Order: sequence, then structure tokens, then C-alpha cells
Amino acid sequence: EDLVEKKCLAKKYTHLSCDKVFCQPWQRCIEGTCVCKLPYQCPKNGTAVCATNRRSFPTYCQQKSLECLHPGTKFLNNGTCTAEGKFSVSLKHGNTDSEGIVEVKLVDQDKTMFICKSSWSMREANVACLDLGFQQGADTQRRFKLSDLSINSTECLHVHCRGLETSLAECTFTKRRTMGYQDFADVVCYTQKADSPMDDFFQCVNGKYISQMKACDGINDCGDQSDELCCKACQGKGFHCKSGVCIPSQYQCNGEVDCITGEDEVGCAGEETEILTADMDAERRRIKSLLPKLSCGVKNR
Amino acid sequence: IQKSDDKVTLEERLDKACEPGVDYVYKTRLVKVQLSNDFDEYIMAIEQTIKSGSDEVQVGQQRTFISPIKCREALKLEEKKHYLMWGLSSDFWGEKPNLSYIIGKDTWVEHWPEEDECQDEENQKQCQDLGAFTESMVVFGCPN
Amino acid sequence: IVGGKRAQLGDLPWQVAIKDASGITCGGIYIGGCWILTAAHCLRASKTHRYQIWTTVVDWIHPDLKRIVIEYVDRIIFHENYNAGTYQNDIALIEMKKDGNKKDCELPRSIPACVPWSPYLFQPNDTCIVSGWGREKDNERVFSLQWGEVKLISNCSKFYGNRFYEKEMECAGTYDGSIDACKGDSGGPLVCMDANNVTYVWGVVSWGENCGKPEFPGVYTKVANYFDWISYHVGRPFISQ
Amino acid sequence: DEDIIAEENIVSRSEFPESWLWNVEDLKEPPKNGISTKLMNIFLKD
Amino acid sequence: EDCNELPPRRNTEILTGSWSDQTYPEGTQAIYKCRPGYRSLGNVIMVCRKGEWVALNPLRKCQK
Ligand SMILES: *[C@@H]1O[C@H](CO)[C@@H](O)[C@H](O)[C@H]1NC(C)=O
Ligand SMILES: *[C@@H]1O[C@H](CO)[C@@H](O)[C@H](O)[C@H]1NC(C)=O
Ligand SMILES: *[C@@H]1O[C@H](CO)[C@@H](O)[C@H](O)[C@H]1NC(C)=O
Ligand SMILES: *[C@@H]1O[C@H](CO)[C@@H](O)[C@H](O)[C@H]1NC(C)=O
Ligand SMILES: *[C@@H]1O[C@H](CO)[C@@H](O)[C@H](O)[C@H]1NC(C)=O
Ligand SMILES: *[C@@H]1O[C@H](CO)[C@@H](O)[C@H](O)[C@H]1NC(C)=O
Ligand SMILES: [Ca+2]
Ligand SMILES: [Ca+2]
Repeated sequence: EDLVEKKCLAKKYTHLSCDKVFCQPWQRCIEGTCVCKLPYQCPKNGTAVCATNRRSFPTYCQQKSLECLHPGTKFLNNGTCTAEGKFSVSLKHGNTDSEGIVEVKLVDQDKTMFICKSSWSMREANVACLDLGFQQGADTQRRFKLSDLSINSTECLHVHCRGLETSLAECTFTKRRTMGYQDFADVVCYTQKADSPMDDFFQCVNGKYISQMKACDGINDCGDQSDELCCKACQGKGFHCKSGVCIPSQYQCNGEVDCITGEDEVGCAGEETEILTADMDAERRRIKSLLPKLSCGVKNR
Repeated sequence: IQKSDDKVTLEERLDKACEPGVDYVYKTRLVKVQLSNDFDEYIMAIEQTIKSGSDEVQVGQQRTFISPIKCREALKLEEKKHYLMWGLSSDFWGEKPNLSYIIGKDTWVEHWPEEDECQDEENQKQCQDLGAFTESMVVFGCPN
Repeated sequence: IVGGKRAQLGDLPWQVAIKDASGITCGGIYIGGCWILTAAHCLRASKTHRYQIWTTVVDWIHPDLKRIVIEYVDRIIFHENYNAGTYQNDIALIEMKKDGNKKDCELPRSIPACVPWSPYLFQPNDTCIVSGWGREKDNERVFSLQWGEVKLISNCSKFYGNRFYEKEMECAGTYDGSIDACKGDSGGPLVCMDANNVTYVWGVVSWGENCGKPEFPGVYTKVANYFDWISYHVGRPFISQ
Repeated sequence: DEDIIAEENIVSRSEFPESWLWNVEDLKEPPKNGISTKLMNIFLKD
Repeated sequence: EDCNELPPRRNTEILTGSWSDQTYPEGTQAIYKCRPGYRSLGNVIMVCRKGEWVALNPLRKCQK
């Protein structure tokens, strides 16, 4: 069955292409490509944030916009900056430098903790490898299984991202208990060296190779929405837009227009976990709510 | 405006370049100067967009700033140099295929020292004022 | 417009008529503020002061004298790379003049129409509505406003050949249906509704070929290709990017 | 409880007219041996 | 059929829990709710008993 389109592949659409998906609040659309907007053009109704250069920005949007203009200035901590505060992510007990076990040293706490395997997915995988030096996100076909590793502690951090973030400091972090701690977060960052096909190439725009079944399933396996902006029908439980983009299942009736057409949020008639540097992903949807609203195509007066 | 060789502080630059007349504020670099009998053209590449207006930028692309030949002598614009330029929206001229900029009566044109030159002590004052200016305009802007 | 029903006040608010000294020629669509989207070939007259713009036109050679508000024409804008032979880039903008007391155009009746940003917004087999001041059969019936439903058809190069261009044009026609906008309803709106019933301007009546039933569907210049052209002139407008 | 319709999902019968179907129909169908048959859909009362 | 994803989003039902994870072990039942405008005899229950998602109540559905 022909799930991938041929004419769309010539353009190699990314998350910056307006012709498939909305831009981010810190971006506008110009000639079908999301281009970074100036920091003073962001809405001014938000909270202060801290970057990697220990510089304070009035709102979240301006930090991402300046990061957009000058790359490298990632995110650090919610609120004002801290002198000794630093966010670090490392890989321990790895046979090489491109695999191992996920460890996170938060800006708040000095203690370096591990991640559950239940909360790990492709959304948080590619964002993890990004600030680690792997420009092509994480690998989908290769998984790192332990050498029968003995784990002492039981503390875990439950992680949730969107998929297009630039560092794991942006995503929400919650601490959870795990009896015995059989959960175990692994990661295999993608290893580059260019190749030849066979092997169901399904080439990404960034150049990463994944399996057939991984594309057009609602999952952003490439890291820049390359296997999702070129679909005629979705593989798994992903929903299909009129344009030709596959979105995750929980993106329906979630309070945010995902498709450019907007058919995912029609006919929609449808929590003890705690704190740790507050979720910025929700602030992204809040800023979108403060975008230029006005009437067009309204039935009523 | 020739507003230089006077008290050209930081408040002055913020106050002048924030007027409603001023539409765009760009930092440009003079690539080539084609001298002519009719007009003068300064093909400049907009290195950084401090404030954007009608023309939507790519960084790397170039735009030609046209000026009457009588003005060539008042500010000898040399190639491979940088400048802080801001102007009105009324200084636009062309449909879009040949869209040029006019250094008019309200066009601010200040010389921008090179990075090795800012280490020098003669350009020290101007370098500090200009760097701050760009930062304040991008993040904070004009109060409106 | 041929087969269709009489428009009445509430239906199709985005419809705008343009009337010259000699009757009514074509008609555009209101997209908010003081801007109108029409065809370039119809208004290529540069006699801007004599041109008139009518809204909530209802039924002609009577009207409702109450909310039959008309506005003057201030400025014309034609597409530069417009070709007269192949009818490419057949798009134009109209700026309406308003008195100095109230800035911008305050039109409380007709409702603006959003503008598409991507060619992937609408696909063939979609229920679209073409409405204007056109000719059923061949009758000079440019007296009553008619509207009817049409569907977009894909790959129009089979029926017109060298004259059609898929990057800059789009075809709308009904299979086995003879309902086809033709002649008198030029520059009119090709409006299609989404799942939210948001009203978009997919195209405006560019050219065609002597009506002709479901054999040769009407050709409309596609708006989504000229999104940057309209956005450049109106200053990043109503619709969310 | 289990295996029973909730109270709010039960629509009580309320239409108890002593007489209804006070309608008018015209036989415009193509005759068959002079007889024109007209199929009429009606909604019964409660 | 491999409990490493969320339950099958039904056509005329809706979920009831938080479901803030992705992989679920040991008979993790999924109680579906009848969408507004639909009636049923009770909560349709789906179960993940290792190997596959299954339906605990086949003969129970949400009618209009
Ligand atoms: C942000 O929200 C509204 C405008 O959206 C503003 O009035 C309010 O003061 C702001 N919030 C806070 C906590 O100041
Ligand atoms: C952290 O950010 C969130 C979202 O922007 C905000 O609600 C919260 O008040 C912030 N916390 C502090 C201490 O500023
Ligand atoms: C894990 O470490 C803690 C702290 O050192 C210790 O109390 C506990 O006994 C350890 N558990 C095992 C199984 O070694
Ligand atoms: C949809 O298009 C197909 C051909 O692409 C056609 O066979 C079918 O009849 C169309 N359906 C509708 C409802 O227009
Ligand atoms: C599409 O149009 C071309 C004409 O350029 C025609 O040759 C071709 O057969 C059409 N496609 C199909 C599937 O018929
Ligand atoms: C507009 O909403 C109504 C529901 O009241 C219905 O016609 C349909 O869902 C929408 N129309 C279109 C064309 O999608
Ligand atoms: Ca995928
Ligand atoms: Ca959604």
C-alpha cells in the first residue's frame, strides 16, 4: 500500500514549512518557511526565563526567539538565573559514547537521577541526543539492552516533551517512586556514516534512516517532522489531516489546532505528580492563545 | 541627518530611531559601490535585522541603496565596511523586482567599526553604544 | 452561475460587486479592512475614480435602500508578471477610500473572508460554492444573484492542455452536473468551507471557455500561490499565520 | 449499578394524543391501471 | 497486541483515566466512557493481559 507520496518528497518539508504544520509562537510564516521573529515581537504576557549564558529574558517567547536567531543559547531554568545552577545530561555505563543509560542533573537539585522506561518515548529521545552533540536525534531501530546491570537506587524522573524542543531543560520533570526499579531508560543516539539503500530506507530530510513501519505512524522519528509531513494514510493509531500529515492520537480534543485544516478538534465533548522546574510546553500553548485573534468567516455578528 | 560629531549618546539613538516615522532599522555591510552619472547605488548585504519593516529579510541577501550624486561627497561610503542604518517607510522605491532604498532626509547613516577596531580606544565609546543599542532594540524595542 | 438559487441578505456575506458606468462588469470579495480581492484582467482600466464598489447587493435594480452600503475606490494594484495571453497571475487588489473622520473601512454587514496560506489546505472532491453576477444559459440575467455548489477537480491539464497551469490556477466543476459558473460572474469568489466552517478564498474567477456544461469546468486563479503577494501589500493581515 | 440503563438515559413516553395525523396528501404518482399509490412515512405516538 | 502503546481509541467511546505513561503491565484494565449522546448498559472495559489488548465486555456497546 502506497502510504508515502512522491510529489511531496521533492520538497522535503520540515517543521519549518508552513505548507504542512503551524509555526511556533516565536516564529512567523514567510514564503512557506517559518523564520525567526525578533524578540520584541513576542507577546509580553508571560514569566521570566534563564538561558545558558546566564542571561535573563522577560518572557519565554523571547528566549526561544533569540535562540532561534543566534543558535546555541539553549534553555536553563524557569525564572531568574542562578549563579551555580547548571543543567547536565550524561550517559553512564555505555560501551561507546553514543549509547548508555540516561542521567539528568537538574538545575534545582544537585543529585543526578535516572529516568523510567515507562515515560520514555521518541519525543524525548531525539531532544535528548540534540543537546548531547547528535544533530540527527536518536536512532529508532537500535536499542541498548543492559549487561544485567545492578541498580541501587529507586528514584526516577518521569519525563514528557513535545518533540521539537532543543534541550531537556524545557520539558516537564516529575519525580516518582518505583519499587525494585525494573524501569530502566536506555538510548541509542544515531550514528552517522552515509550508506547505500536496500533496507527500506525511508530517508529523513536531516538524513537519518529508519524502517518502513516507523514513518507515517504519528511519531516524529526523524526529529524534524520529516516522516510525518508526507503521508496519504497513517500506519498505526495516528490521525490523518486533509493536508497529509499524521499526528499522535492524544492530539485530538487537546485544546490546540494541530492540522492546518483543523479537523482534529471538531466535535470534541471529551494527577498527584509534583513540581520540578515548571513545564514550558504548556507555556507554548498559552502563548499561541495570545496570538492575533479577530473575526474571519464568522456566521454571527 | 549628519547628527554626528555632537553629543551622540545612547538615549539619542534610542529616541531618534524609535520615532513612528522610522519603519526599519538594519545593520548593513557595503559590498559594492557602482558610481554613476545619474544615481549612486550602494549594494549592501543586511547582516543583522535590528528592526524589520515592509521588506522581509533573508540575512545573506543584498539590497541596493540609491542616493543622488550630490550626496556622495558628504559621506564617503567605502566597500567592505559596516554601517548602522535606519529609515522611514516613505524611503521605499520600486514595486519589488527592483526595490531600492533611498538615503533620504530622515535616513540615519553611521559608520560601524570592525571587530578588531573595537579593541582600539578611539572607537571604544561608539562600539559600546552601538552594541547596547542593537540588544535593547531587539529584545525590548520602542515603547508602544 | 447557471443553476442556483437567489441569494438573500444573510447568505454569502463576502460577496462584493463592482459596477462601472456601463452596467456591472465583474465582482470581487472582501477580505477585511479596506482591501478587495478581484481578477486583474477585469479591472485593468486605471480609471480608478469612476469605479464603484457595492456590498450586500442582494437583488439588483431594486435593493434594500437601508444596508446597501457602497464605498469608493482609492487605489488599484495589479499583478506585475500578469500575462494577457495565458491569463497567468490574474489577481488584483482594491483599496477602498474612507473619510478622514473614521480611519479604515467600517463595514458592519458583509463579513470578511480568510486567505489560504498553503496549496494543501483544500483538495479535490470538496464542496465549494461559486457565487456572482453571472449568466444562466446565455441570458443577460445579471439582475439576480445566483449561487451554487461546485466541486474541485484534480489534474485539469487533461481538459485544457497547454492553457492550464497547476501552480497558479485551479479548476472547479461538477461531474455529470451542468452547474458551472460562466461569463458574467467573473472575478467572483470560489469559497470552500473547512471542518470548522471557516470561509476561505481558494480562488477567484480568472478565465474559462464559453460555459459548456461538465465538459469544460471553470478555471480560477489559485489564491494560495499568491499568499505572499497579498500579505506584502496589506501588512500581515487578519488571518493567523 | 451494573447491567442496567441509567435514569438520565431513559426518555419517558409523553405523546398520548386522542387523535392525530390530521394531514393532507395528494395522489400525484404515475397511475397504474388508474390507481396511484403513495407511500407515506409517519412517526407513531407513545 | 503489544502493550507498549495507549489503548485503541474507540470510535464512539472515550477513556476515563489519566494515562500519563506509555507501557503498561499486568491486566491494566482500560474503562471506556460512553461519549455524550450515547447510551449503554455500563462501562465498556478493555484489558491488557500480557500479549494483547482484549475486550472484557463484547456484547456491551454504546448505541445512539
Ligand atoms: C497575563 O495575563 C493577562 C493578559 O493575558 C494580564 O492582564 C495579566 O496581568 C498577566 N498575568 C499576570 C500574573 O500578571
Ligand atoms: C515558572 O513558570 C511557570 C510558567 O511560565 C509560572 O506559572 C510559574 O509562576 C513560574 N515560577 C516562578 C517561581 O516564577
Ligand atoms: C542501595 O543503596 C542504599 C544507600 O547506599 C542502601 O541503603 C541499600 O541497602 C542499597 N540496596 C542494595 C540492594 O544494595
Ligand atoms: C472522489 O474522487 C474519486 C476519484 O478521485 C471519485 O471516483 C469519487 O466519485 C469522488 N467522490 C466524491 C464524493 O466526490
Ligand atoms: C493527468 O493529466 C495528463 C495530462 O497532462 C494526462 O496525460 C494523464 O493521463 C492524467 N492522469 C491520469 C491519471 O489520467
Ligand atoms: C459546519 O457545522 C455544521 C454542524 O452544525 C455541519 O454542517 C458541519 O459539521 C460543518 N460544515 C462543513 C461543511 O464541514
Ligand atoms: Ca513516524
Ligand atoms: Ca489538537
